[PDB]
Amino acid sequence: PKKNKHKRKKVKLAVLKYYKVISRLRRECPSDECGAGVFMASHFDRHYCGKCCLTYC
Amino acid sequence: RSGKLPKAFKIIPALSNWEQILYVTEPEAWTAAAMYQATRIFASNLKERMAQRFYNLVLLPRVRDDVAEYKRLNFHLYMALKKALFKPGAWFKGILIPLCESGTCTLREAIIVGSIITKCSIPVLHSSAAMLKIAEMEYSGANSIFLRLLLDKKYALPYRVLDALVFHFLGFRTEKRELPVLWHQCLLTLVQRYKADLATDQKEALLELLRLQPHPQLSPEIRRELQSAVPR
Amino acid sequence: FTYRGVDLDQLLDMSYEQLMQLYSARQRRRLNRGLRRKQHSLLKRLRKAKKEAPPMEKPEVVKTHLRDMIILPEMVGSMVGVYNGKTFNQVEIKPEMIGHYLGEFSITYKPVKHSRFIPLK
Amino acid sequence: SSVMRRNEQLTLHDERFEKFYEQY
Amino acid sequence: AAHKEICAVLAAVTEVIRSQGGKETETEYFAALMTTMEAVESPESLAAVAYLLNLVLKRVPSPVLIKKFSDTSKAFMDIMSAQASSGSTSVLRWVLSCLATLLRKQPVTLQVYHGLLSFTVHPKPKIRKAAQHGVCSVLKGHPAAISTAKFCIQEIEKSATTTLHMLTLLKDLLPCFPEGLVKSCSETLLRVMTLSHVLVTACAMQAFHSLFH
RNA sequence: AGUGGAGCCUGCGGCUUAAUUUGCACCCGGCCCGACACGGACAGGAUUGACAGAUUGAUAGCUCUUUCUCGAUUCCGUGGGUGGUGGUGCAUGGCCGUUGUUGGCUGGUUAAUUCCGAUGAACG
Ligand SMILES: [Zn+2]
Repeated sequence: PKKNKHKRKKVKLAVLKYYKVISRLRRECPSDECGAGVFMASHFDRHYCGKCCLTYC
Repeated sequence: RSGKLPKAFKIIPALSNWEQILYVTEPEAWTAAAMYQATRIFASNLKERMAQRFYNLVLLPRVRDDVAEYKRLNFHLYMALKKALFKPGAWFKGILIPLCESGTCTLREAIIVGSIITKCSIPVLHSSAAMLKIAEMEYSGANSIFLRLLLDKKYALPYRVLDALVFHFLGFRTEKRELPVLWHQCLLTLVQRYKADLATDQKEALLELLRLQPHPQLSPEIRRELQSAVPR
Repeated sequence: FTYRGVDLDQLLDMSYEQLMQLYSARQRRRLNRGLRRKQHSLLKRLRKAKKEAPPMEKPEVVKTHLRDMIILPEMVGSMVGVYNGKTFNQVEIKPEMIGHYLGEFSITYKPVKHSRFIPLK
Repeated sequence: SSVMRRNEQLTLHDERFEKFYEQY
Repeated sequence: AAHKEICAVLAAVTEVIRSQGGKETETEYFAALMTTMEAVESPESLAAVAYLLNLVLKRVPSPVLIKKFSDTSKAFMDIMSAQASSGSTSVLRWVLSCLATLLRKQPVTLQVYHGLLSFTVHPKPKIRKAAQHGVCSVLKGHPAAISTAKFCIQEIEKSATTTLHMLTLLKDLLPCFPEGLVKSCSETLLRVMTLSHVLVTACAMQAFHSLFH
């Protein structure tokens, strides 16, 4: 049980999956501070966003 | 003490009137872990201005209080300052420069902040800005420790910044006060790391300083490093 | 099996407020003083283990540090892994321990297990 | 501001020093 | 920040505001603010105008007070009705203060004094203390001694915490009583000696001390 | 008068166990986090902050799966070579205390000039 340090997974081109060809593959956050570019995390049962917790289930 | 805070505390940067909420939450009565989490959340949500104001109003007075009381920085507060350095603009403009300009900085906080700086990697632009800020203020005893540790961070040094440091050293000819050799150690570090960036008139200025303000032990070493320095 | 002249089937139906007379003094006072929330979460974990287990064998074991929790009459059918200092002793809840605690089934100390000169000259 | 410099052998970055003291 | 100044109500109102229009003192400010007194229950404004009425009226407007004592009497009685129906805090205290100023500077007077004495047994301490100081100033500055003495006798004989307050009233008012009412008050105090409570006994000892001193 | 005889409990020994702390180190678990040089990964992105569900004895991104965000503020290993919120002793500049006389009420609250709440000068 040594103090191992967690390593972040070097995912290959996680950037290049929110756009096609043009539009947004994911939703856009309707928040006031940010939105329309902050991609809306869509997990298999839920959602997860960036800053002010505009979360839908 | 441990676990997680309620998540409503983490939506404070997302609020507009965050100062009233901060005054309601009474930061003077917080614990070290709570302040560490607050600094982590504030540094994880951009907005360098509110982070700088939080460090000016909350973190620095608490650091002053527990250094004056317990004679040592707290463990979780050491982590809080390390997290605050992850946004270096807020940390320099919110903790280091105001405490240097206060004129009452203790040696313990000076050594702690210098060890925190040498623990971390400083950007070259930010390090040069810190050099210029230190070189432009008045002389204090603890400031030489900051300057020496920033100098042995060993970064690239521009023209005007190095010349401002040089004239900060040149501003001591008429001073008849007893001078610490810690200032001479900062000087020796500057010479040892930047002998190739020393021109002529700077070198005879430092030789006439060593003639005017001599030291039995380290001044011969400074004389050796100046006399065996190649330019350009 | 009956407990204080009361069978298990009506014991399950007999409710929380009138548990006082069928118990002893200590757990009566303990229930009168106000039961906490951590053992309620333990009850929730025990029953969550009790739902999705198939009903033709014994369900999955529920483990805890709680040695001082009052055994309810509705505990019949659980498996409790109670801490002792080093390990988890996991025990079957028979109907006969309604008035007992969890501390007496988790012993914290091992039993103790403890030639003459003859002169020749 | 000073009077002398490193004179020759080029420059790399002029450094932006007015983004720190100008905030307050 | 705005109360410690020289121009504030601490010093400027007492000296230069009594001279209404250059002559001290004029009740034209009082005669034009009945709209605040009637059909308006705005908080902290009635209190302010009652404070102004208490502070300005102290500069002895004796013929004016004589000629419009009737108008002030009905005005202050409808004030009593409005404050009894509402139940405020500061307005009643300074209107009892200005009632005290009116009665000290001056049948209708008897009933005004009776109302002022009846609003002394109020459970609120500020109203009761203001009425206490007002009755003390009015009697010591008397034909109304018999009325207040028999009111005190009837208030004891009708009855427990207000007895201490009106015993403080008796302590401050025994010397300014007629001899028969002094005898009646002494008999009433001797009757309430029989109770084993020590606080009323101490209040009666202090009343006897103030009477004999 | 007793103890040493018997029983009860208490201290040293001894014996047991994870410890039977001591003349709370630790038992059993779960947490959290130094530069120098060299060789690697490092914007292809190094790294920071997490919705949820649970592992756990319980929760907690400090954990076990799912990708959302901050982006140089970098993170992996090796040396008997320095070493650092290091610990400790000596000299050291300021600073507290240590070695006579005379004056001078916006607020709520209680029996009560009641409670709390804002609020100065000379002589020897
Ligand atoms: Zn979005």
